[PDB]
Amino acid sequence: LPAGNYILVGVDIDTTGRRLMDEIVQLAAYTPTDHFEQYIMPYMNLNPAARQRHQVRVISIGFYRMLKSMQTYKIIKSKSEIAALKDFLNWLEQLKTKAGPSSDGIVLIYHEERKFIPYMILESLKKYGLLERFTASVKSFANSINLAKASIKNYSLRKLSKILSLDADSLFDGNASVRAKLAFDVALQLSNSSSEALENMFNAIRPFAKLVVSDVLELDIQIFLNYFKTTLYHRVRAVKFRIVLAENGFGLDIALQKSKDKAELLELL
Amino acid sequence: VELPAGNYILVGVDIDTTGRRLMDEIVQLAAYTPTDHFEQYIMPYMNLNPAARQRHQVRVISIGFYRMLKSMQTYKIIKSKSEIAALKDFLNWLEQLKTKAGPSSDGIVLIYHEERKFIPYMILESLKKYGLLERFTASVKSFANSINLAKASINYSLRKLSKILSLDDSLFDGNASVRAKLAFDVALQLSNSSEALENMFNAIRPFAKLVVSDVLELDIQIENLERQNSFRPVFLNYFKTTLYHRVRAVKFRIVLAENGFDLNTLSAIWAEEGLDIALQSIGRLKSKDKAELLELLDSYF
Repeated sequence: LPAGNYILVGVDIDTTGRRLMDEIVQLAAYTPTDHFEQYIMPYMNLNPAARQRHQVRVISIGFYRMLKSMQTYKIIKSKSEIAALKDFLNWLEQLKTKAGPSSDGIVLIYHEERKFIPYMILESLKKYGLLERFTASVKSFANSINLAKASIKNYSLRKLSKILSLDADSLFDGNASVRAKLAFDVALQLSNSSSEALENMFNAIRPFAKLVVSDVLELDIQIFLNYFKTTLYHRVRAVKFRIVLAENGFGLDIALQKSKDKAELLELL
Repeated sequence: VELPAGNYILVGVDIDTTGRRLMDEIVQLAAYTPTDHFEQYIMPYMNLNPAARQRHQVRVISIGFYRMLKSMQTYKIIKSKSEIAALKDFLNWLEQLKTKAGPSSDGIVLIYHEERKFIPYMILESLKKYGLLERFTASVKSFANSINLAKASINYSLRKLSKILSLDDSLFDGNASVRAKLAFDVALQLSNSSEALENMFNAIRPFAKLVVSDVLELDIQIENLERQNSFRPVFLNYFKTTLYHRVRAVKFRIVLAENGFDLNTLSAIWAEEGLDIALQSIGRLKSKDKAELLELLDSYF
């Protein structure tokens, strides 16, 4: 990443799962001067692990689906994914505009062990053909988990929070808006240890900064055993079984409703 | 008559939806010509109201936590796509259709058939969501309601016309692909009472609206809807009595809005006692206040 006058924004997302084929439920961004968050209505419902992590679930009142916070048991207002991304893109542009012509874009800062957040956001932008507009405002993604390891993998955003006393019973780390802020605050105090303090932060984040194009490239690349030995009839079907299961993201009988052999072989374990 | 003369391709078109309001979703998109046809089911974010399930014999189910479409005729899962993907499929189909007509063709006229204008508005609003509307107008030049021919040649619903023209059956007219073909064939027969398509075009041309015209109408329909989407009629009696009711009236209209609850949304839920759950999930609404809202919302129906 080349040097210059960049804006720093912490980002994180709540999702229905940890796979690329899963969906975004919340998109959150933070700066000390401005913050953005929007809940998004997903196609699918949240699995048990997703409801546990974000404490949000989809409920149905007949035809009407809605997000409900498990904390307050109240309704979360939400938008479509496309609608929220436009709101996100409009918000990012205001940030760059507010910095003047001198600003050379925005650097999004996230904090996680496995690279996932940037891929999901980019995959959704490439979904609706909004990547070009995004490139105008944002110039790089940068993982901040590296600074922790450098100044101390197995450095959870929750653990660091306790160290710097940023943790609060009032703040739930399952919410993306909290993690976006904590990603920033953690990256702020460690980069240092007002205006001047931020200057130190860019320089500390530069090494781990990656160009958007680099991720878009890494995104594309990221995007029945016993049967293969016996005979041809079995071999063709196993490849069919491996492909069909993989596409759908892999009650057993109901989904299939021939395929019982898959169920018996799936019953086999 | 605003459609200029030219070498246009006639394509019948229709859609399946979760409802009959502009804020609803397209479940299936269908387009027909005698030589080529297009159909694609689309997963909605919400579900289908009982009317939609009844009309199209399609519904959403939940296997585990995944949602997916299901046929109420065959009881088999209906493979579907995202809307943006189905539209990119549509445009490609419309574009290769225009290519096969040579450089002489001046574009495509989409033919739909209905008494209440709806189809063109929905398809445009969907294209608008993704900025695909500019690309759409490269292949398509007009939407045209062919119901006008029926009034002249003989309400005149596409089902009523199917029976009068003996076009009816095994084909279920709750499927968009069927109605697309029927819209096309109805108009073609009436226009004739190569040479066959010339008569068809000459007949629909007077009712063929330019895309721009319908986009302008769409914005008016949207504006009229959002004006029509008010709680003012429900809280009319609150303003006549006193200030106490006046303030609480506005207070109620506010709470509902913060939770994405419109009158059409709440009206729909009652039609499909369910209000209680809808009102219970509302935050910053006190228990005693809820009882009043339910009483008020159960009334007015």
